[PDB]
Amino acid sequence: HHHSQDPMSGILYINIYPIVNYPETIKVSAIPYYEEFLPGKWKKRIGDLIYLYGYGIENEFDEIDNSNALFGKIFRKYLLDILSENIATPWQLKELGSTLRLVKEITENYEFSNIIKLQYELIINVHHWQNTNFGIIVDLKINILDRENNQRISYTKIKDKYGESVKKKIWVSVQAFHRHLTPEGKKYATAMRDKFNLLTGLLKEAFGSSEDEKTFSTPDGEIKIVFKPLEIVEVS
Amino acid sequence: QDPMMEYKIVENGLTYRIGNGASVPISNTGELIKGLRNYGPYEVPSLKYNQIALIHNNQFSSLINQLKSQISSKIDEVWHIHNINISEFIYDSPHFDSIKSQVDNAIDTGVDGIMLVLPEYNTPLYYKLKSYLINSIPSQFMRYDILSNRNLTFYVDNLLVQFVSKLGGKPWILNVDPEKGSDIIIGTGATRIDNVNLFCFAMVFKKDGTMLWNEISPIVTSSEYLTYLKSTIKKVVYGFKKSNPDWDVEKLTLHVSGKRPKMKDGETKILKETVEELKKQEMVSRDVKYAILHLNETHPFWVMGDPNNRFHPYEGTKVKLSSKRYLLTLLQPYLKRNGLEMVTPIKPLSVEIVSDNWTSEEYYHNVHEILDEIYYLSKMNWRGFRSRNLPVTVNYPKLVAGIIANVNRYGGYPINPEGNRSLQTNPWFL
DNA sequence: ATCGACCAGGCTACG
DNA sequence: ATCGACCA
Ligand SMILES: [Mg+2]
Repeated sequence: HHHSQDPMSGILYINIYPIVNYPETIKVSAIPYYEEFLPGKWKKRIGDLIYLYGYGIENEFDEIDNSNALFGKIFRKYLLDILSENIATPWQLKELGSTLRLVKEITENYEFSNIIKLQYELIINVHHWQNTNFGIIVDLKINILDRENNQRISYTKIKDKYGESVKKKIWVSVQAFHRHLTPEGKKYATAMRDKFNLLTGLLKEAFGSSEDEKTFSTPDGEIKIVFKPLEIVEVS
Repeated sequence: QDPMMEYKIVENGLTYRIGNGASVPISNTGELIKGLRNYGPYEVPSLKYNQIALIHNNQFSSLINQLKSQISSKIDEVWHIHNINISEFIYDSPHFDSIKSQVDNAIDTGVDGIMLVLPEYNTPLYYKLKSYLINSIPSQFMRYDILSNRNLTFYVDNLLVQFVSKLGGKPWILNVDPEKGSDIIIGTGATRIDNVNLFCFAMVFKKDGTMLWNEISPIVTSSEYLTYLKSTIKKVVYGFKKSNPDWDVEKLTLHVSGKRPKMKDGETKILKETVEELKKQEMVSRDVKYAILHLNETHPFWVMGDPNNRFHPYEGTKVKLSSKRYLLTLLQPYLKRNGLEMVTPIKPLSVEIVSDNWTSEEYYHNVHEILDEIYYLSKMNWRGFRSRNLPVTVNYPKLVAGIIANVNRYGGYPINPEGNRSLQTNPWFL
């Protein structure tokens, strides 16, 4: 496998979580593009070739390494496909393509939680730097849903349907659950640090990891994700 | 050189130039207001009539007298605009026809600008009135219902920054080394206003932050994007060049922004064609060195910094995401008198270099010169005293887009921009 | 926009 | 519209 050593006081942190171990060679097998093709797991269109990988491999295949430029093009999608088979409850898959999206209903108490539904949404991409360095970029959105409808409701229509008072408190609650503001709607001293702890916490829960690292399984080999934000150093 | 997923900080010391040869530090509103009131703005606007019209529906209102009071004193004491009188025009009813009558009545008396008060938050009425005034006279709008529970002292002195700029004045400019940076920076691109329609913009800036010329395309569909993007950019350079014939542009930078059709390869093609055509036409130097950058405030990245800086990175931090993409920290928690402020988490700006005609030896040196310049331009904002988490080359087009999209959505007057010189050289969008 | 802003000294506001 | 932010 590939081991990423020290991937990257005056230290900065970014919402990129490194895959320090991954298979240095993967099985890939290409077929000509056809216009009826529709995107899905274990295949990726590149130009007029359709590359199959992972569980899409069956009999006839080539083996390509991290030195080939094709490795990063495929491993960026093949990574997300693997992570999509490793979602832990109560998180559910919402969308999978070039981006992986997971959702959970927020069950912590908040006023007006009998009419307005709230759901963390982890937005997961893959970052590819150096030539052999990969990591998952995770962002966090919060979706506001009318519980009657399970359907998205904007800040405008909540005031219309339920009153301005309701909307105000729902906004403050979303900012509190984002850790952008206090539950009392006030700016505080550790907002950015608490936001990063929330990302790291929701990410470790979404993929059923109790610990700093966790290993996932691919047909080519095992990947290992370190659930600590990447460090950025000042240049020498 | 330039190691990746490391960070370098812009060398600090950037200052404003406020007039009487005086320089105040950035990120210090108290020093700037003290300096303005001792030395004036960088350029007091020269006015025709020395007369400002205030239009409202509140006859003999005390708050209107306090407002007119704060305006009159601060326009003289902070901005050094002397001997200004404020004539009041009362409109009988809060509808467009009634208000337009008083507007037109104010134009006929001879005024340099119109300060209009409206009762509530009426988006269609506001934009129908704003689009009308934009085509006629510098204007500044206010809401009566909100200035009731505001401290009118902060409300007015912040409000006057953009109004002085609309009258042609120059509150402050950046102090920049003349040996570094671009001769002009062109903020260009397009913004979707509907699901199907959009408009192109291009805005020419000096490296000191001042806007020299600006054009917008007519509202078109995405199939016409690249054509009007090229035409819009060429017309802004035409206007820039005819108003600056003595300026040989030898280094040029394009700041491309806006939610626009996803045609990156085609867009780069057309943009490089435009520079080559401008070279042929002698609008820029025949050997101009240029670069095309993509600036996006929307992206999934967050950067956490020093616990002594609200866990935020410092101003001017340049994180290298990959070989040609960077994250720039434009804004940070700022020292006030009794300590550091509390902030909601601040997102950096994504910067991607898409094209250049530099040699390999000067590449990394030039990249960090225009990255520094992007941070510098994020300190130019005449919309108020508080800083904007955007470079001016992206902030001002966004302000233009907000007016264009809403006027088109709610039925206001067409801007007719190419014909009017004032609209091309004044920040009517503030 | 859900909220409050900016000077040195010191009428702790205003400038 | 005081301004300052901010999914796609
Ligand atoms: Mg304005």
